[PDB]
Amino acid sequence: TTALVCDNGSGLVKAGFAGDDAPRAVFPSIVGRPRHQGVMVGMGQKDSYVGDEAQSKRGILTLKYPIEHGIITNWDDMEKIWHHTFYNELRVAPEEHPTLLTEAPLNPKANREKMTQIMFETFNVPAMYVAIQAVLSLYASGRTTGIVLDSGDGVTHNVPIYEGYALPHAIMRLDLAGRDLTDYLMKILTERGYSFVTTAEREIVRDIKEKLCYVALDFENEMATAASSSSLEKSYELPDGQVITIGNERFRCPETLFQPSFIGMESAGIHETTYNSIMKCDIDIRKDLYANNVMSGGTTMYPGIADRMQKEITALAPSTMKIKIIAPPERKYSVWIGGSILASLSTFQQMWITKQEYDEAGPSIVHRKCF
Amino acid sequence: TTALVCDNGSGLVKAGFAGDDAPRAVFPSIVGRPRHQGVMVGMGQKDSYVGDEAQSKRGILTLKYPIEHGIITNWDDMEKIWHHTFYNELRVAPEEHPTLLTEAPLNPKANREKMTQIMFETFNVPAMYVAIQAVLSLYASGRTTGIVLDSGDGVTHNVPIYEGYALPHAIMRLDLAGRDLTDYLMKILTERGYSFVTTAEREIVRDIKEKLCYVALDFENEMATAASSSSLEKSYELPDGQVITIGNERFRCPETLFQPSFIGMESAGIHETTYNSIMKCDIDIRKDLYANNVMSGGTTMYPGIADRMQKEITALAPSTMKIKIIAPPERKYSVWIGGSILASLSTFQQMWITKQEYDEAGPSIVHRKCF
Amino acid sequence: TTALVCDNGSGLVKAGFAGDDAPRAVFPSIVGRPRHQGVMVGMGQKDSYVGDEAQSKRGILTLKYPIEHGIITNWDDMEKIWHHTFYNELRVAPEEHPTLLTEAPLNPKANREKMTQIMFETFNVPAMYVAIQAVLSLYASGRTTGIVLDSGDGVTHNVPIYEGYALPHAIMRLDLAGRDLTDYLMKILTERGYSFVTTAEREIVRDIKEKLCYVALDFENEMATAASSSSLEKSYELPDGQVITIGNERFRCPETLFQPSFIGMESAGIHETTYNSIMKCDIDIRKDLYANNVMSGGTTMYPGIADRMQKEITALAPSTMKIKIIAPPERKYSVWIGGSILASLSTFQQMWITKQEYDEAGPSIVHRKCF
Amino acid sequence: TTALVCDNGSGLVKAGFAGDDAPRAVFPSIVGRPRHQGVMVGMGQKDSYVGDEAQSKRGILTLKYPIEHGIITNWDDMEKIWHHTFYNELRVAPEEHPTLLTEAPLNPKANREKMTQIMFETFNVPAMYVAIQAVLSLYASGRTTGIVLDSGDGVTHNVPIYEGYALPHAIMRLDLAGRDLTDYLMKILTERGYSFVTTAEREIVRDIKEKLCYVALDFENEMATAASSSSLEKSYELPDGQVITIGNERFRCPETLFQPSFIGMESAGIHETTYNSIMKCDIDIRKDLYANNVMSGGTTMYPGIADRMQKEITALAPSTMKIKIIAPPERKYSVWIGGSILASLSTFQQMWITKQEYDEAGPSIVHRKCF
Amino acid sequence: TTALVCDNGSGLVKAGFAGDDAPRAVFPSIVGRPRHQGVMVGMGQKDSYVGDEAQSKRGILTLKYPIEHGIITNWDDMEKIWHHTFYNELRVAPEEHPTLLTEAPLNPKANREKMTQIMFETFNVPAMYVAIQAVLSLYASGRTTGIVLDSGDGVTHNVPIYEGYALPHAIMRLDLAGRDLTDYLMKILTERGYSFVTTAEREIVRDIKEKLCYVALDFENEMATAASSSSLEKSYELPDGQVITIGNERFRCPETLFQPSFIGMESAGIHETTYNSIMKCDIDIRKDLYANNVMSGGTTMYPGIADRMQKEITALAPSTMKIKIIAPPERKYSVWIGGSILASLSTFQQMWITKQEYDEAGPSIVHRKCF
Amino acid sequence: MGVADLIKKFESI
Amino acid sequence: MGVADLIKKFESI
Amino acid sequence: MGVADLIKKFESI
Amino acid sequence: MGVADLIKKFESI
Amino acid sequence: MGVADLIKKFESI
Ligand SMILES: Nc1ncnc2c1ncn2[C@@H]1O[C@H](COP(=O)(O)OP(=O)(O)O)[C@@H](O)[C@H]1O
Ligand SMILES: Nc1ncnc2c1ncn2[C@@H]1O[C@H](COP(=O)(O)OP(=O)(O)O)[C@@H](O)[C@H]1O
Ligand SMILES: Nc1ncnc2c1ncn2[C@@H]1O[C@H](COP(=O)(O)OP(=O)(O)O)[C@@H](O)[C@H]1O
Ligand SMILES: Nc1ncnc2c1ncn2[C@@H]1O[C@H](COP(=O)(O)OP(=O)(O)O)[C@@H](O)[C@H]1O
Ligand SMILES: [Mg+2]
Ligand SMILES: [Mg+2]
Ligand SMILES: [Mg+2]
Ligand SMILES: [Mg+2]
Ligand SMILES: [Mg+2]
Repeated sequence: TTALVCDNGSGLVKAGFAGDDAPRAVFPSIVGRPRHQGVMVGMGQKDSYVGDEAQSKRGILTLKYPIEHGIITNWDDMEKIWHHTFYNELRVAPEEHPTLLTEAPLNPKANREKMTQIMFETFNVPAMYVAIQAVLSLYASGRTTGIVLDSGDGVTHNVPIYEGYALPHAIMRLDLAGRDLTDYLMKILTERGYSFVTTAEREIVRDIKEKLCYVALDFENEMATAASSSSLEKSYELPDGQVITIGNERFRCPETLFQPSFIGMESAGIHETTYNSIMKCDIDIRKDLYANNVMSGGTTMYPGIADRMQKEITALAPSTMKIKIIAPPERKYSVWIGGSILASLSTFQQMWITKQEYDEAGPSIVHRKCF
Repeated sequence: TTALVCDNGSGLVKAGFAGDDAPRAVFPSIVGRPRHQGVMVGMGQKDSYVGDEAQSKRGILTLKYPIEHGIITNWDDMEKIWHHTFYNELRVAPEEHPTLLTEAPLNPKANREKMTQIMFETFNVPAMYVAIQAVLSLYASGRTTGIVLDSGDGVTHNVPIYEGYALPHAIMRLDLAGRDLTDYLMKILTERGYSFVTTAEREIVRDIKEKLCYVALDFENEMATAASSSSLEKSYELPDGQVITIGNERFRCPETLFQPSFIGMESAGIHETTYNSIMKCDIDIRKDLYANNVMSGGTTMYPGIADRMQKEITALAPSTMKIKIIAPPERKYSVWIGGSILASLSTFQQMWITKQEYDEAGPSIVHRKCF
Repeated sequence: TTALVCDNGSGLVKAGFAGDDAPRAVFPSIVGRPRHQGVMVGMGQKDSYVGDEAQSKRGILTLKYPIEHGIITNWDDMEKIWHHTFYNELRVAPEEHPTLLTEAPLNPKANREKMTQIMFETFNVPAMYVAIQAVLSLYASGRTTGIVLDSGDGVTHNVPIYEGYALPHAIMRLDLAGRDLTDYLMKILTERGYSFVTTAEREIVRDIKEKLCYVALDFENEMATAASSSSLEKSYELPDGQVITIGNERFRCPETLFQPSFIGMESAGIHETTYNSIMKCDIDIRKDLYANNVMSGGTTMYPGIADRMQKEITALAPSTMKIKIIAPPERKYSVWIGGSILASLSTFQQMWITKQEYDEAGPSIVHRKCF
Repeated sequence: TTALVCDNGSGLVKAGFAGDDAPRAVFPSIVGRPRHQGVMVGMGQKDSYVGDEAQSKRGILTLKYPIEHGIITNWDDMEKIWHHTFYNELRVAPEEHPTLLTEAPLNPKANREKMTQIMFETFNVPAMYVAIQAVLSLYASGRTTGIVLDSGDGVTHNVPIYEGYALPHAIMRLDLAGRDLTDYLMKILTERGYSFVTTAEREIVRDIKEKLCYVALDFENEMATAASSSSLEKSYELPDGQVITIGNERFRCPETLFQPSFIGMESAGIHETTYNSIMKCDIDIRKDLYANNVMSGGTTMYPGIADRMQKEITALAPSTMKIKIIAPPERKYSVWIGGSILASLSTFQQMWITKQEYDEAGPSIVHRKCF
Repeated sequence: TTALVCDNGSGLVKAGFAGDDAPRAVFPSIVGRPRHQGVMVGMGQKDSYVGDEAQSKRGILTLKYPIEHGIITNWDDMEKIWHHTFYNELRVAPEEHPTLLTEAPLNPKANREKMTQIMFETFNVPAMYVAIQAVLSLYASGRTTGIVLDSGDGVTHNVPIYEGYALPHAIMRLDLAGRDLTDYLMKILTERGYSFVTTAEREIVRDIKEKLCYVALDFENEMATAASSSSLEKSYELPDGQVITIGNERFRCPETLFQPSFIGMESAGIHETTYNSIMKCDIDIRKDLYANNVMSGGTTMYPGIADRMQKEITALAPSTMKIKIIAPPERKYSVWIGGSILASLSTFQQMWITKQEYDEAGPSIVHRKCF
Repeated sequence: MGVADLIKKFESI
Repeated sequence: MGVADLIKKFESI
Repeated sequence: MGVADLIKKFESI
Repeated sequence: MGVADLIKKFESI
Repeated sequence: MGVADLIKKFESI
């Protein structure tokens, strides 16, 4: 009776059998529907496509994400995503495979309710639990005192945990990360005259970001370097073989995690948001939090990000205090890996919510650990 | 058949095998229970913690003392304290180890009754005695004519003893000492803007008190010195590495032993309470009392306290009379050390109360030497 | 020679001529500076704005409060606030108008010193006094035996007064009130998915709080009512005409005065803080304190607050004892009104501190009645 | 030209015009001065208060008695007491009203001298006498052969009189009575855990004593009754409405008149002091003394006291001899009533000391009947 | 076979080996038993103490004299006194050491019988005699015609002897001396306000008497001197270092030997009692009695006493007649010294009463010379 | 018992 | 309640 | 780091 | 000062 | 004055 573990990212869906070391489905959180007219009756095969097939098709298709900032805004396409996840990818009959699901903290409670309602009524899943991504990140990181920094495609959030107790007031969240960084990179690349406009070109700019972008340790020094020298410049080849050349823009894009002023946001950067979240914590907690600052992958894959963060936090926090940042190469998968651990634990299984309980406690039981 | 000796302090519990030179358990008189929400199911291991473990945990925990002013106000937590003391600390099976227990004078008789009832009925202890802390302090101080000044975490009391006879009318008691001095130190440090609020921060302020505080010989001269010069100022580093700087506040805190007006109490200081207790004694006794003024530790660990006390008593008492103050460095342990002596004495053993006697005299036999 | 009376609130500035029945200036304690780039050279008229002008501008501006919890953290902006208060609002030349100023109790003494130094040296004010807001609240409430509960934008504090004598040890203070309640309301409204983030949106949530929030008489009954029925739900219209709908959240916000656990604070609610402050008072005082429990306005404007407080105190305090709560509709102005009375009193005027004395006693004379 | 009669009790001041049936002033012998800081300038009206006003104020005030054990130890406050007695209470101009004053026997002669010096020089009283309280008690009791037992707030004394001749050697005195009984009641109530500490709480314990206490006829039988049954228990309500419950303590307090060992005094009880005083008397006198044992009020108001005394004296004295104890309900006032009689007597008036005589005999004439 | 000589004084016990020049035991006629509670089980060593040890202990102890006025009122404690005298002081086994014992004249015959019965039956003394203290005083004074004046702690008595013949009708006795003088000194010192009450304080007042008191030659002149000048005043330091100052009281105390009216006795003073005793003597005897007036120590140690006595007797007796008073510095010991002489005399030994004679004459033989 | 009566008693005595 | 009345009240006290 | 090891660690804890 | 010495002292006393 | 002398005196007498 292998449990299922599904992490529904704002940009990537990660679904895997409990106790496995890696997800099996990793396809994009994407649905596409043709903008163009079909004429070859044998070829207009589908009105809609799921993210891997939809990515190849994207040149004809319009692409939409069903999640915005950890919120689900198109439940029909999200049901499409889960249906394809369970039947097409994992080849598994969910009637027998109880499921763990993930959400960002401080999400609307309606989102969790509606997701649970779909899971029981549509898929007939026999048992379910919903888990908080920071806790999964700590299970993946092998420790029980941590502060977790997350940045998927959508939300960025900071959660402190101590001896397995969570500090709900110390949570801090920014709706920023990958998508906004991609759009800002589109504008900056527009500064050089590479007009990218379509959602397909948005996906191309996402790939450009994921390869070329690196995080400055001293943004002003990098700006002076790119102004004085071409040595930072890189070339890349678009799918049609056109060549694009990029300079300061590379580091200027991820730098807008630290300086959301470039988006026009006033909220302080991820470093200051982390520091303030630590300050919310009771004074003794802070020392152990500085020793255990864990990164939840996604955008934190960038080169240099951990060094820049350590420099910033050491500047913000008092001296004479060990500040240490833990970011394994699996950090992106680490949310799923945490779910894979949690579902396996013999202690955990009584945490399941059973279809009986959903048929008796109404929804409200899903709120029990809403955090 | 090694007897047990347990001193239940308002702030520290001290339990040791009779004839040993020091206590083995010295852990804080503290129980803590998590205020914060548990989420890591593998980690919310206990609903309650005992003072040493509870101190490390305190950053999450709320801390409560089960004793206030030598009175026991949460018997459930007090049973937790004794259970952990006997099994976890002393690794001893109390069925075979008769026990000596301590109390402040002028305590409610119900407290002694309830403690004895717990000791016999819950732990099945085969023999017990309850002893008065001043007498133990005199055994620790190697003399049989003394006046004892005590100040634990809770009570302050003065007891005169002469040739081993106790003067029940000359007893004087103040509910003051460590805890009130700590709270006043919290307020004074608030005067500089270091907002300490939590019970964990109360424990931090207790540590600040225990290190930094010193007792003025001339309070007005010290106030003028701190006003005119920084030379009295000290820095200290909080657990999060923040630096705190403190000046006049250091001596101003223990000075509020001598001037309880700063707490708003009207009762005269420890010096005048000692002098008045001596005046209660019959005239001949006084000369030998002035020669034998013994300090029972706890707060009397402060620097300068004995010199200030000698200055005050010499000002209060008539001239041409030797005033001498005895305060060994063991003065804090000295109550336990006295118990360790008393339990060993061959003459003492018939003082034991046996479960038979408790099953026949009812409680009342515990009152025999209630004093 | 009409004296000036200025109350510098953590959130609202209240300035009025002595003996007037109401303040004339009531503008917000706010300075704003443009985050966005100016381009219309004729329109970027000012680099900084004062709270009334800054509120309209706030949509472009970033807003900062110069006071946090009765502490002044940006003296430059505070000088801006006072400069605009005297010249722009009151149209008065402070060379001729001696001034009364207000502060929370247990504030850092440096704050009072620096404020006085600014008042004399920068504004050339010829005479000054600093007064304690609870005493002003009692003058406004026409009585001389009272316990005062205060909650401005920043501090909450309890002060007992009896026959005009103040009990410095019975003072109790919480850094809570308006700002923390507003932030918690932002988080709770986030539970429904209304993402408010900017300081402008903080001001919108403050207005939402001030209109919609009401205090439960039985929090659990209200929670059950909101769960079982929509009848508690309200709608509100944001500045852009978007509609927001709110239910249980309304009473859940002010309930976190009584249960600071929802902020994660362990300090007992305003009811238990009042009761404990009464317990600090000597036994005879208590009866008259229960008869005279006075509310100092600000957040205590909420509907139901006085009834809930009376219910709680009657539950906490012994039976057969009149518990009575005095909260006029002017309770918010009542601190200023008390200052307006006090400055007018012929008996008071010798309490003034004159520029000569400040030039001779140094600062320290401002401490004379620091309380 | 109505003479004045003033009785200055250790605890109550009693002043009345000669020939009146009762005193007019009965206010407490109390001066109080604020321990707490004044802040409401309109309300710190007085630095000192007289016993009736001082009792209501006592919750803020510290209270001091100016008399200890019939000795005057604070002449400044005693001048305050007399000033308020003459002007505020009796509304009388002492220039016209010659005065009778009372004292305990065996008082220091300096006390009488200083009192007389104050009366003439400060108040300009034109004539004075000092009278001995036992003689006044016999005039109040309508007889000229008596033994008088007295117990005010301070002194207890026994004086035998026969045919109006006084036996100076048979006088016996104990410094005990009300105040020591009150303090012992504070300690005993501490045995139950009712911590009373302040002088205000001392006054509360005085009221508790005055209402609840009753005198045992068989102390050991009463102790067995209170041990075996709750039927002796009473409840009382403190000024703050808290309820206090008291059992054996009630009779145990006045029993410490008979057994001063509970105070630690070795002097025999009032019964044995009476018997020994009778034994000092010449043999024939004794028979008439046993017939005429008169009680001078104050503490002798207790229930049962006369029956217990009769039991004790009948046990001590030889059988076949009538032992009879006279204790009218006016016994407390009876000292003043005796003064009111004595001053009225036409035979008495030549006993007056005139300001001329005080200006010529020095003080010493006040000693003429010092007794 | 060294005889024993024991003088049992009302206040001091004097026991010595016959032919020695001084007593060896001089300890007080005192037994003490703790009034206070014992708590140090190792320290409550004895339930009772003998006068030297009892004096140091007296601060805890109650002290009792076993003799009142040459009468033995606690035979158990008197047996304690003798047991300690023989074993602890003299280190002598009374089985071998026949004993001489002393008594006041006109004592109850039962007292002598009971003392003898104890001496033979309890101590197994082999021979005994009882001797009359005046005769011993004459042996100490080396003459066989004398009148003896005695004043120990208890009795005062006058006995005339002529050529070794005693005049039983001329005996005169007063129960006065040391103890009554001490109590009167307590009252007089109370006139200044030095409250002495305990038996320990009685012993302190005894020491005050023994040092400070002196006898006036003209009581009225001394009273006028002390009234007009401080030059008679003396200071003394109590055991606690408190200073006491004394004036007229010094001579006023011993003056109450001559004027027992101050005690309330009507019996004429020692001078008139001596004169009347001389008048009882046959006319020729008187001339030789005036030549040989011998003082038996104790209270007659006072300064001035012999001069005052000579002045009084010369005023009372006819002129032209030598009046001469013999009072060696050994006068206190002189009773014991007389016993030491008498027991040694070879002529005396047949005066012994042997255990055989006590076993044959019953008691009555002790009466043979009862006088 | 009244004060006047006691006065008249002692003045008579 | 008016400010003038409270002033006159405290100045009277 | 492997999932099985972390499972065994937390189940042991 | 050691506990054994004090015990022996009081047991001797 | 010594005791021996007084003894010898009275034994002589
Ligand atoms: N160096 C120090 N200076 C002043 N106080 C101290 C110091 N070390 C410990 N204390 C105080 O000693 C007290 C504990 O003493 P203790 O006699 O064990 O009290 P109790 O017996 O009531 O627990 C606490 O109030 C603690 O703050
Ligand atoms: N109708 C209302 N209901 C609840 N709170 C209110 C209302 N009106 C104003 N407030 C609160 O009053 C506070 C300001 O009170 P005030 O005593 O002026 O504080 P300060 O003196 O620190 O500026 C703000 O927190 C504001 O939100
Ligand atoms: N009902 C009562 N029972 C016992 N004692 C009482 C009672 N009422 C008053 N007293 C005592 O009477 C004493 C006052 O008596 P009073 O003769 O006026 O003394 P003084 O003359 O020295 O002031 C106080 O000790 C008071 O406690
Ligand atoms: N210096 C002194 N002046 C006066 N009296 C003294 C002095 N020394 C001792 N006495 C008195 O001597 C008395 C004891 O004398 P003593 O003959 O031994 O009496 P007793 O034989 O009855 O014990 C006591 O009353 C003591 O106070
Ligand atoms: Mg993610
Ligand atoms: Mg202690
Ligand atoms: Mg306010
Ligand atoms: Mg009286
Ligand atoms: Mg004698």
